[PDB]
Amino acid sequence: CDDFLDRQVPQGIVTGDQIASPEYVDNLVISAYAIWATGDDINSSFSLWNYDVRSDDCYKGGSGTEDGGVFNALEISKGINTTDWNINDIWKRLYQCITRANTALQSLDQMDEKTYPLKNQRIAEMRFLRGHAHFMLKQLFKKIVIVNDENMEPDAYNELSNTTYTNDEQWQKIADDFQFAYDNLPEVQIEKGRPAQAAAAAYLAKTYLYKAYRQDGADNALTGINEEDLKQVVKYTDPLIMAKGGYGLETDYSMNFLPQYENGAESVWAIQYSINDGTYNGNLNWGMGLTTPQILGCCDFHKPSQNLVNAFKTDSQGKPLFSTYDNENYEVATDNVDPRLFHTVGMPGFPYKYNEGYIIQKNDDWSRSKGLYGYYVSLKENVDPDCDCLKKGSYWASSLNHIVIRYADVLLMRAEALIQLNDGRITDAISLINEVRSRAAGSTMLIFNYKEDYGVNFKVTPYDLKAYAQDEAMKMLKWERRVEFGMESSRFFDLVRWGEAKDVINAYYVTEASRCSIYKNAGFTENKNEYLPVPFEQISASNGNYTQNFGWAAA
Amino acid sequence: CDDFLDRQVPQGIVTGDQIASPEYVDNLVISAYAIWATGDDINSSFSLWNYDVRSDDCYKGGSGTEDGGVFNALEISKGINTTDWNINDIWKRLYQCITRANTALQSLDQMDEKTYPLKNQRIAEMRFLRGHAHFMLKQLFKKIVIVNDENMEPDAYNELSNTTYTNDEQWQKIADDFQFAYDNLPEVQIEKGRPAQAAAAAYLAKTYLYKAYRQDGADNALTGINEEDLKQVVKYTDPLIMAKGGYGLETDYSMNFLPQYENGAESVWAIQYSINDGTYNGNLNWGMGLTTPQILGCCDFHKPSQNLVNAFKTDSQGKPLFSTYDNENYEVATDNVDPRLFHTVGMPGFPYKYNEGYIIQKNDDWSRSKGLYGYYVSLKENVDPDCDCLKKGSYWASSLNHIVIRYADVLLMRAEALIQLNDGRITDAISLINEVRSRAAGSTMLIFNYKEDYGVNFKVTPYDLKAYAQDEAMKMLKWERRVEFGMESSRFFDLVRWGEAKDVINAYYVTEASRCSIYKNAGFTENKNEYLPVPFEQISASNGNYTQNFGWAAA
Amino acid sequence: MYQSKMNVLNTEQYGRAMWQAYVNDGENPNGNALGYAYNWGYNADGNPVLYGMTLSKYLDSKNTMPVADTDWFDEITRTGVIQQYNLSVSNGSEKGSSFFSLGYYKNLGVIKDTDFDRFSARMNSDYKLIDDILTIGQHFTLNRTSEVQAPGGIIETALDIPSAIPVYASDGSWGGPVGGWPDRRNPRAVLEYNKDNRYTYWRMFGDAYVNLTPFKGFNLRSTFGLDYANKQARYFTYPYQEGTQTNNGKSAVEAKQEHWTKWMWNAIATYQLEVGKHRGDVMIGMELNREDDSHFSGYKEDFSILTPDYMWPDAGSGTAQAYGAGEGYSLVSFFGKMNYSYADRYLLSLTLRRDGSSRFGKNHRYATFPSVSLGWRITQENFMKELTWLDDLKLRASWGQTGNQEISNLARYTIYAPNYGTTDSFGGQSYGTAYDITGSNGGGVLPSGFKRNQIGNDNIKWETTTQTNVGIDFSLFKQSLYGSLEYYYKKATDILTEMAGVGVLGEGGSRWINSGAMKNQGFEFNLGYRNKTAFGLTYDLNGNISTYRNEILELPETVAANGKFGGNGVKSVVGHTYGAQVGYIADGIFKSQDEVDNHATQEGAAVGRIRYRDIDHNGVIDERDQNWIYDPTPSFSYGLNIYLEYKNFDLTMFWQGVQGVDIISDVKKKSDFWSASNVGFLNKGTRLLNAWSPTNPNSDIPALTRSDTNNEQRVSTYFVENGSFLKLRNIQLGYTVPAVISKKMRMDRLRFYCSAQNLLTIKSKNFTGEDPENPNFSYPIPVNITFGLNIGF
Amino acid sequence: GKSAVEAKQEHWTKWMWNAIATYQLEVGKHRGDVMIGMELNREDDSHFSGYKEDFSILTPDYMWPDAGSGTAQAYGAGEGYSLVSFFGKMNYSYADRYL
Repeated sequence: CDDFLDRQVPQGIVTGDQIASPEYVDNLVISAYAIWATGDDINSSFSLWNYDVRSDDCYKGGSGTEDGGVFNALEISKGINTTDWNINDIWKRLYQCITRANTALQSLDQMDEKTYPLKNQRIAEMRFLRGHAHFMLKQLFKKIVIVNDENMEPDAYNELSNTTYTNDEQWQKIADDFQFAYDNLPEVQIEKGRPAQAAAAAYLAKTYLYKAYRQDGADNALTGINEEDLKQVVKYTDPLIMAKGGYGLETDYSMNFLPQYENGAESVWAIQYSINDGTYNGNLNWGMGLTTPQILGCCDFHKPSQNLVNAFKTDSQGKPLFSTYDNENYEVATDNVDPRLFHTVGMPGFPYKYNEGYIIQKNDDWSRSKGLYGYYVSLKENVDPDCDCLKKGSYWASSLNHIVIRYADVLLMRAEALIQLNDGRITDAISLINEVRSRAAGSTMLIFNYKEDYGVNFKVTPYDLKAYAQDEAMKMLKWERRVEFGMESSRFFDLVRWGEAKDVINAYYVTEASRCSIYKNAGFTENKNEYLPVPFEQISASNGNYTQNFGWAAA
Repeated sequence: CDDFLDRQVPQGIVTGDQIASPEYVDNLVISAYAIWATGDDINSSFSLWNYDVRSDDCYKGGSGTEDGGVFNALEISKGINTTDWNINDIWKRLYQCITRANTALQSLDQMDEKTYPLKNQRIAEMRFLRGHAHFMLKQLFKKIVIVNDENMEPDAYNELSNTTYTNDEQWQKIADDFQFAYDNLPEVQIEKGRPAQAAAAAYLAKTYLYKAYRQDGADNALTGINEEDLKQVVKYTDPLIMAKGGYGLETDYSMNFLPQYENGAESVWAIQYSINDGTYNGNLNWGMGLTTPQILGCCDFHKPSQNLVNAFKTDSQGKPLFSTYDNENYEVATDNVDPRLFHTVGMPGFPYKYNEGYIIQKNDDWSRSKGLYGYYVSLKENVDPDCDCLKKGSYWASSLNHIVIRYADVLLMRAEALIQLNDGRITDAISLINEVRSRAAGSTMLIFNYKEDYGVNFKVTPYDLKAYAQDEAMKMLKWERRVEFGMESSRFFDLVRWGEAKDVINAYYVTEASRCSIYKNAGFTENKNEYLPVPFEQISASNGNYTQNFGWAAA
Repeated sequence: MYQSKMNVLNTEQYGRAMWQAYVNDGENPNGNALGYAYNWGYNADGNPVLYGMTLSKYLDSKNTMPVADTDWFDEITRTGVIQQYNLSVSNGSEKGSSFFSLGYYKNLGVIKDTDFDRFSARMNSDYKLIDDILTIGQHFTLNRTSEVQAPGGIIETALDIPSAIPVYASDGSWGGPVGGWPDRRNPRAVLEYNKDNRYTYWRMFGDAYVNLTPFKGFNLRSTFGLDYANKQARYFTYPYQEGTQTNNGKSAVEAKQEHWTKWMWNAIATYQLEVGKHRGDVMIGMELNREDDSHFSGYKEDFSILTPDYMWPDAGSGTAQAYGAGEGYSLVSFFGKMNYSYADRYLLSLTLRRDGSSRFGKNHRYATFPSVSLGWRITQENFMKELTWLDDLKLRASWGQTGNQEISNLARYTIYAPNYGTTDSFGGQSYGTAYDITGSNGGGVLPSGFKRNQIGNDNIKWETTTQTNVGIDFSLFKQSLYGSLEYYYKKATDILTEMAGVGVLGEGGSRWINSGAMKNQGFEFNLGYRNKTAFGLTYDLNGNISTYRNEILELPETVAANGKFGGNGVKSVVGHTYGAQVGYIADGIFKSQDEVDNHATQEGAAVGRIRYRDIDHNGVIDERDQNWIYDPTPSFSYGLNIYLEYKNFDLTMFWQGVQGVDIISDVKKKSDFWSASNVGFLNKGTRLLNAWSPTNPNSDIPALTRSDTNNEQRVSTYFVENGSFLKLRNIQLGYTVPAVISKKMRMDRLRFYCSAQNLLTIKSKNFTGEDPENPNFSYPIPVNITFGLNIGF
Repeated sequence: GKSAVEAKQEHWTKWMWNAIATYQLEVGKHRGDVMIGMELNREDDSHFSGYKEDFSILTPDYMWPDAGSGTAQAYGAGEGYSLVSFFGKMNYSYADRYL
């Protein structure tokens, strides 16, 4: 009657009241990191590459326009439905990462500091993670829900809204998370996966850099550029803060994307993928599992565009061909070129990940599209086929870390805010562009003999330090961000920060139709396509508490 | 009636006719290495330390004289029975290693070289292993069976004898094995566990060095020193051969016995113990599982003697106190001392494996004997208690490699043969002793502040290069071998090479009785105790085909 | 025998469809990077026309994969074989009874390398001691079954792999795609690689009971039931390599074990009494149940010999994993039941239980369920006895409730699991807690932790289903016309729902809640006629028919938006049938540029594409234009059994129909389009050879395109069809040798017979697939044809 | 601080099959049995086990392989044999006094 129905109890789990015990507090912290490795899949990598196919840097790739049809819709800006499964998917996944952060914070809040002296550095770590996801949701969706009450009951999540806060103070609620982390993280993390104080500053800056190009109106256009926000990007990219953590540019560009050189001086914060580690096939980067070329049988996604290819072209003095670069294809024999092209784009006739034994060709053997998506391969996330770091599970994936903040980003972000604050520190932003541009011009180890073996003419020079106008200076930083961060899935994100998406991508659609047939019917609708729609099921469950983005119909 | 009794067949094994297939040839090679890690146990380590308790370097240690009573019998030279279980045990185990070598050689012999181009380097590797075991059996037992017909049928093993060959040509049959290896091994082994050509030369030399102090009579005394054999030790320790392999003395002595510095320039050939490697608890050095001090609960074997301690004492100019060293204990405050003492012997008041947090004391906590076996700990094979390399299975064991040939051995062995061939190359043997002696005098990293913290006076100098007499030169090499190879289980082996065992050990028995009560009734019987008796069961099964060593009764 | 087989393009047909798809879109059909080359031109009117077609001999440049015209479904199917044997024997004495049977089944399914079998023994017996007042009895059956099951998705793979791909590659390896050919695995090779994944399943089922009758009408009884099964299997992972379809070189084995141990115990007390006219039963009693489950498995990688003889865990040289966990629950139950019958013409019945479950907290453990039914044997009332043509007629009505606690054993709790991440995923998202916090890249155990699987709920209670029922039995024309009607209203309240979490709640935010309600009302009718005839024919018909409506009444807010039980997560299923679905309304095909420009704005709309209806009339075809387009509820279903006996022969037919059902066809995606699929160049249904074009203007099938510009993959009325059917479930013919002949071989009954199951299928002309009862990818429903016999002594 | 669990399973499955033919006869004083027959035997054994190290809660309720955070091992193997047998036996008894 009574003892009988109580005997059997849950097997192999921790229950909700137990989970808050201090003996489990560090298990929750680790688990909140883990989901950044274990929570994305081939269509939702926390790289956000599947969505940078909107950019002028690359095409979605694959078998054909139906191979992930919802991402083709994204790539050409047509036939996106708010009901689309990917849009719902990425929204859901990112809020799942948020859960693990908040659960750890919920139990960390109750810990006593006198008997757990790292209480606030652990707490900082989690709020860093929480900011990471909110940041990416903010990039993806504009109008997001701020989920930062780790003590909030399950039921209270139903009365949340993606409009509790205005757009700016939505950005600020992210900035608050990374600020606390700066105030509380230690300068150096002996366990390299944990963000150091400089990483918190870097992300803090990035958050104010995106916050400063303001959209305080009802649509998505720029409503003026705020300089209170910009002067923060300066404060939190201060070289003195970065040197306290020992960060800086690797002496050769390719090191950021090479397994032997993980956690180098440029890797400010990275997702620590791993191999031989107790898991079924490894904590590999499954999220890039689609982007290996056909040499491994599958799947030929994330292929760079001819546009990006031609962007590494340089004039006779080693500067970008600002106006003419896309009017004739890159021809190896007679064009000057930026060394970064051969660290970004594997091209026919050239070695795949610096391996003379795997030469790429316009073949069945490298590209899957019979030419539809071209014949280029994305180099940054792939690895040498012979590497220990490379295993096939359900897909081919490596243990190459995904770097969220390269220190080149910090220099170029500092450059940006200085150029935007026309205040005499422009020759200091040019100073920073030359840092990246000159490092890159000499990044020819591992491709040192390409002049004699293939004929390439490496030619990249820094800019003269003159008193540049603000408009010409922006063009020069923009161009450096094009070549520095190609195929790293923040190109389209950069364009919507600048309010230039329609102009640059709709233009890209006409210039690139000639080379990739899919852009035939492509059309970007401004004040609509700058952000994914909030997912239909999400709005519909909200009971009108969620509000859809501008440009989309009352569904 | 017939199909019925054939259906079920062996599960989970390879049968004898299958084992010879080429697809398994490299499995047999690896397996022949493996037994050197997996074939010894706590009383039979292929270190042969359990048997160097006979030496003046150390005591057996443990709970008491019964804790391995047969090794106490060995330590005091009294009450050894030919029926003793250890003597049979080590004989059996070493011939087991020989099996794996011969089985691999049996199938390697049948391989075609045009379609397996490493055929003779693999074959060389195995004959190296076979020589390794025969060498150690020869050291242990004098009158051994030569088992080097890899095509010999099982039944033919019954008609073998430990007197098929005279003593010298027994030594030569070992030398033949290491010679072929020299002729055939590659200069460099990218897989470090495989012997390189220099290692084959080193062991070849060691074999002729032991062969040259001849015992061609019926007992064990020296019958004259052969110089045809010595001029080989010279040929195969030629510096030019060792430099082709990149070997040499580590710039600090302690590196040979430290986990972070495995496979260094001095490690000419080592047993590659490993951790985290798929096995139950690891391929650890279980053979030294008894010799960890009481700080790990067990078992306090292999404790160095006060004799060896006092041997690192040095006169006011940094040279050994040849005549006076054992007439008063080493006193830290007022005695000059050799830095090698603090890499060999952990002593009360001093750090255990260079760790100020583990200070050794005359305690329950360090020694197990209530003082019977003293209070010193063997440093060379133990490791820092905090080390990743340290795990407890049934005993505490590490993954620290056991080095069979340190390159110091090669220099000191070359020194020896030069001094024995009085032929003008003596100032070259002194040149070699100064190499080891000066390296050692400067090996004070990791103990650099022992003058200020404990008061030790490091003082070691090289010998002046004069025209030394042969007799004084031998004394100087002998002394260098005392301090260089302490507790490495070839001290007693050195004494029987020199024919000096009775004189030096029987003397040690009277000098050391004062400090270790067990030597009270100890007595070494010359022309008897220089080698373990061949095991009784082995002789008795042989049908009088085996012959017992001299000095032992007709049993 | 495989019957309803799907019609799928062949190599020649594949190349014709492809040329059409290319030229429709106005691209050069010679640019297919497969082996096809086309001689084509223009007709007088200017539309494209195909003249001749050439295919290369190999699919790769290096000639490792020849070109085939493979019929992949014929290649993975076979003629199945069934066997069945059963013996049974029985003995009955004044003091007890005894039964013993042995049985065997064996069935080689029509999909190659799938089979099933069963061995069975049963022994029952009982003993009457003292004055037949102490009684002991036992029922027990023992069974060993074993099976190899069809892999997940072989029908879709067989539908998907093109004819051009050969079964065997030149070297004699399994054939596979190369070059430009799609991402599809060799379906014959899949089945063969899976042929040794056999499980062996031992189940023991039975009870023992004691019964005491201390005086007239009083009985006590106690029954202990035992239900225990265990299942072992090795699942093998062989390395594969079918063209570009590769597995690297992975080999592994997993030895899995499971145990389910359930037992039951009850005691029963019942009184009877017959007072002249009153009749009455009372019964009170108590019942205990307990299930305890366990399962575990060892996983090992890398084997030198690739056979089930070698592939044991001890013999792997690679990485290992270990799995397993337990769970269980118990139930306590107190009940009484009361029957009363007055004059054998008015009947009353009463049930009352109080039911506890370990799956709830003590604050909600038990719940109390009463039940009430009434009877009215009309005909025995004297005023009905002026009706010789109506033997009995009995009206009955009932109200009553039943608890439901069929939920996760852990439903109450907040669940954190260590989940280091040892387990196969797909595309990542293992959600493991291990992480290389150090940055070493691994090689050794990583630190790990815990992740929330589920939020608890302190106050889960019993779900209650409440039924009201009324019906009438009848018997006319002295027992020759008989049957019964049934009407019921059936409502489940406080429904126990695994309720998703709000998005921002994140990882494992789900909880079981009593939140939800759902009705089912309907009619049920049985009617049978039986009579002999005056030439030798006995005929016995008994048929049946029924219908119901189902309506979800309330639902948690997050499950309504979820779509878990309905409208695709765009509309809430509250107020519609369980499983109803929302979609776009397909309104034919744009047949003229005219008809696109006059339609609402429709992204991707052109001549030949699907016109989707502008439901909100806003002049734009967008996500708002969807409506309730699918209901899985038949208007009615029915069954009918014809039986004849003439001159020692016997004939049986059983027909079954379902009328008025919507199916959703996903084969139609593969049959009516060249690009309604994620991946280009898959095999296609044979229907699209009829696709609309200028050439061929009389068609419903959209014009062949190479890109789903119009997103005709969207859920729409295009995929709903009429899945109504009538099937001859069975027909059997039998001869039984006359008694006088068999009785002399000492056989009370000898009979041979001959039968066929699922021999025939009537369906709607508007259904476009094969089996309306299995319209997509489930294991096909074969036609069996059987011979057999009956011998009895 | 070692904690581990090993879940072990074993199966022994033996079966036997024979057929027997026997004749009897009683002739006044002679008695006699004859019997010939045939027998088949088969045993098939299997055993396997999963081993896991490192548990946070140290009770048999927690210590299942799924819940260990350390190293794992897997064990097991099979074996078997069969026998065939042909036999006859003959009994004779004269006058119930010589056998």
